[PDB]
Amino acid sequence: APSRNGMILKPHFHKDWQRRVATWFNQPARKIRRRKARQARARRIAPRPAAGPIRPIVRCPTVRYHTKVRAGRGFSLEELRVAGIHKKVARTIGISVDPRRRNKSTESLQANVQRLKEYRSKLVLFPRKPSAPKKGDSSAEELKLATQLTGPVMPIRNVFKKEKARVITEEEKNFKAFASLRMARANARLFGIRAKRAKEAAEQDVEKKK
Amino acid sequence: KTWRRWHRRVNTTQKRYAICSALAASALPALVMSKGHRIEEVPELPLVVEDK
Amino acid sequence: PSRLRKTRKLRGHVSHGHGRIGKHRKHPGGRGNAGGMHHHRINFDKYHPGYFGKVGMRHYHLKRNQSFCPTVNLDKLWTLVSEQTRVNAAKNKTGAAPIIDVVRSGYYKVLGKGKLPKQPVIVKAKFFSRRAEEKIKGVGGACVLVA
Amino acid sequence: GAYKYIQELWRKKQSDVMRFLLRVRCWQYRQLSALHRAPRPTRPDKARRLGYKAKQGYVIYRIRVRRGGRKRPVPKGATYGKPVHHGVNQLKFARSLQSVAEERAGRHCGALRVLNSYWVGEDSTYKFFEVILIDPFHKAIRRNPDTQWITKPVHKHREMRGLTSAGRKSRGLGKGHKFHHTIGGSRRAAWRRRNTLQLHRYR
Amino acid sequence: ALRYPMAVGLNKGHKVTKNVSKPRHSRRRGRLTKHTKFVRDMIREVCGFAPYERRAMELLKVSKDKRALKFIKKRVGTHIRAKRKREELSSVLAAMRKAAAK
RNA sequence: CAGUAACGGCGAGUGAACAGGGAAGAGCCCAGCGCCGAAUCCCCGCCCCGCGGCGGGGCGCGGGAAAUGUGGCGUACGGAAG
RNA sequence: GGCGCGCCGGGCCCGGGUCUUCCCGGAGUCGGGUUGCUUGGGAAUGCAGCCCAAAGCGGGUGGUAAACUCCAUCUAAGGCU
RNA sequence: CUAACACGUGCGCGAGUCGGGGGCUACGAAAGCCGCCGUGGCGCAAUGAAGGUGAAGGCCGGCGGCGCGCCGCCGGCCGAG
Ligand SMILES: [Mg+2]
Ligand SMILES: [Mg+2]
Ligand SMILES: [Mg+2]
Ligand SMILES: [Mg+2]
Ligand SMILES: [Mg+2]
Ligand SMILES: [Mg+2]
Ligand SMILES: [Mg+2]
Ligand SMILES: [Mg+2]
Ligand SMILES: [Mg+2]
Ligand SMILES: [Mg+2]
Ligand SMILES: [Mg+2]
Ligand SMILES: [Mg+2]
Ligand SMILES: [Mg+2]
Ligand SMILES: [Mg+2]
Ligand SMILES: [Mg+2]
Ligand SMILES: [Mg+2]
Ligand SMILES: [Mg+2]
Ligand SMILES: [Mg+2]
Ligand SMILES: [Mg+2]
Ligand SMILES: [Mg+2]
Ligand SMILES: [Mg+2]
Ligand SMILES: [Mg+2]
Ligand SMILES: [Mg+2]
Ligand SMILES: [Mg+2]
Ligand SMILES: [Mg+2]
Ligand SMILES: [Mg+2]
Repeated sequence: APSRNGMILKPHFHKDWQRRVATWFNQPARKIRRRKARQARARRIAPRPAAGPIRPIVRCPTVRYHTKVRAGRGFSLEELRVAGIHKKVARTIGISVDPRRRNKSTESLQANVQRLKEYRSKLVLFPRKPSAPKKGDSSAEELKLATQLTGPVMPIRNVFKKEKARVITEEEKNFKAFASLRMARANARLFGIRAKRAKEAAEQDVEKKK
Repeated sequence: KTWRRWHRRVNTTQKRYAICSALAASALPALVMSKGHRIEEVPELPLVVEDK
Repeated sequence: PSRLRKTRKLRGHVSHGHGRIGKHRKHPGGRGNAGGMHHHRINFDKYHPGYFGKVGMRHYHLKRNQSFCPTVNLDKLWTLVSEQTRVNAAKNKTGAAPIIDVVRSGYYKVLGKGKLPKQPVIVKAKFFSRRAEEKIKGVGGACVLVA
Repeated sequence: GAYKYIQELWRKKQSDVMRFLLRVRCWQYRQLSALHRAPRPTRPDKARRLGYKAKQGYVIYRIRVRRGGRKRPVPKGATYGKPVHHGVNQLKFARSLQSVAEERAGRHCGALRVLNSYWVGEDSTYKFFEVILIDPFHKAIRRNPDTQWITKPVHKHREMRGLTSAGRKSRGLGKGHKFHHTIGGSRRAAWRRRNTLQLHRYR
Repeated sequence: ALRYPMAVGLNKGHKVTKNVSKPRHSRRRGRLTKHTKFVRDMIREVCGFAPYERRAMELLKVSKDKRALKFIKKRVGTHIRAKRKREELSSVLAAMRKAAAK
């Protein structure tokens, strides 16, 4: 029995919902439990980065978000083999790898290779046995100046290149942008049937000549 | 039931308004004695003590 | 607060604000939105026209991210970029137009509603209205596309 | 190797060689009883694909499930209720005959653990299956670090939680857009995550 | 003229230099090996042919290709598998004709 | 995202996912294709040690399993050999 | 009990780059027809019974049935965490 | 009592607004803090089944176009009933 005026609406309470209800009174209990587990892990991996391994520059998919840059799953192994880091040694020294990611581009691959080299310049690899150092190893006086960094290792900024204020050329002020958009729409929409009618006109001209 | 709406969330800006009003009223002598603190021998009631 | 609510004033009144003739029965008109075309048709046609029936093409796996194209108007175009750029554009005797990338602010399309102040621009966008690009031409300034 | 040849041989089931072999094995398995121990696999390649290794402790049964659908176990007609649920005899069971064949031998040998199972023969009224099982307390598998995962108490009766290869395939389980209604652990975990109210503290 | 990169059009999208990577090794699954071909043709000469396949061969001998296509499509499912089974049976009849002529 | 796309005497009602932000974060192993004199495994007997999670080593012309395939390399990120 | 060190004994004698030559895959299963259940999944999302039942530049997916035709994308019908 | 909606009222901010999810530091499971945690919600734009499109104009000078005294295109001016 609806009254005078208002939304007619569909509450999804026709099922037995009181039996299946999630009360969140352990919300601060979990917000204490997670940070206790996180402090324990950050003490357990004692000089290592507290956030974990390093994760690559990625673009988002799906037109709404492709302007932005995220942290990805892991460094692609094409991006590793041209950085000089072996696919098994990367995960040991702290480089996340996933083999599933392709590399469609070249700019992203060069950015991730530069990121791996800039990381490899910054890690302080301790000796696997503390008394005798080896060749793939850092110096003794750098070992005292190591500490855990907090937050993600080399945090991903979304930086924008600012253009300076140009002077408008006469060539740019004749660019009819709306009509160019609309002409591109119509050409992309009609491109197949243009070619089909060109095809049938070609064989009908063959019919008229032969 | 347990899922009574126990909690209330307040906007951050008026949470800040409230403590600014509390601090600013803790500097007036009439608004402290009317709260009840027997204060009449205090040197000055916006009362700052040595950092030691 | 039940201390402020109506039931504290309705103690002693033997019908509790629902009447003696028509008692407060449980569901006299059916539950929910019942009786759309039968006995509440007068309500659903005096207050919710168009509620019954199908119209339009069914589009199955719709994705709200393919059709993402937010808009901005020309009277708030200059609100994208800080005030120092347009002040220096008003002070510049060279004719150097400031460059405004609307996608960096987060709007793909530029539509033209308002009056745009008379100093040049390089507005780069992903789409343009017809009136928006000709307002940019009328102030004198370029419409750069970007994908 | 011979296993590629016998794999491509068992692929040609409509041929006369494998047709003769299937009908002779089906005669023999139909004469023999319902759940008996085979001493060695009939499909030595397929057993190796599914997990069998000829060592001490893996035990192969061939069992027959009686072929057909599932009529509703109800007195005479008389499924009481609305005309939706009046169906009796054209109903089909949610799991498969191979999964039923796994769990019948897994229940007949409660000490052992069903690894996997495969197909040996069929006729109009039976299907036959060789379910292969592992004795989880034998030292030829409890000292082998890549098959001692099944000796752990988590994997008791995989056949009846539906964790085998033929018990899995009735759970609607997989990645994709085809399997949206089982994200979470199961089609019950999906339903349970969807039909709750997350009533927060603040709201 | 100006050719700006456009979000719509025939050559829509942002201009990015596509690198040329060697293909991943999962993509070759099912590319026919010499050893696998040598196994499969031997298994076919051991076993023979299915009954529906030899009846489709009997349809192809008398040059009624269309109902042979319809028969193979009804027996195996999709039309693509139908045409593939047709061209393989046409190849085995072409081998049988040249073997019975030579 | 979303009470959305969708479903529904399109009536009542039902109703996900992708993307993005977080919590966490870890990857791997066979069968096959092969190559190594079955190079592999279980049990009992004796001796030494330890033995209230029956294990480590040595000796058995002692018994079995296994070529109807055990182990080592090797698995889609390719891999093996020279 | 844990993180710490020393000793005996036992196992293991192990890696990378370039070039050349070889090798590579899970079948009454995929899929198709039909029937019933289920799903938001709509000319059939998933599951199952029966019948047909494969292929290897193949197969699946690409949310409207189908034919031609290019692209993109993973590698099922085995297993652990 | 919980949820949704509608309107009226009081409060903070205001073309913005909000941390509710996460994180950082006895009472306190509170309170504070984040801002390259505004992802996201609502709002700032509507309309169309959809492809889509997407929210003032006016004046001057030149160039029966002549049997747009009405401008196609530019330079200047007023400017948002
Ligand atoms: Mg009323
Ligand atoms: Mg009264
Ligand atoms: Mg009343
Ligand atoms: Mg009365
Ligand atoms: Mg009444
Ligand atoms: Mg009355
Ligand atoms: Mg009532
Ligand atoms: Mg009526
Ligand atoms: Mg009913
Ligand atoms: Mg598992
Ligand atoms: Mg299946
Ligand atoms: Mg109706
Ligand atoms: Mg339902
Ligand atoms: Mg997501
Ligand atoms: Mg985190
Ligand atoms: Mg191995
Ligand atoms: Mg082997
Ligand atoms: Mg049912
Ligand atoms: Mg059921
Ligand atoms: Mg239903
Ligand atoms: Mg389509
Ligand atoms: Mg697999
Ligand atoms: Mg798998
Ligand atoms: Mg009302
Ligand atoms: Mg109000
Ligand atoms: Mg909304």
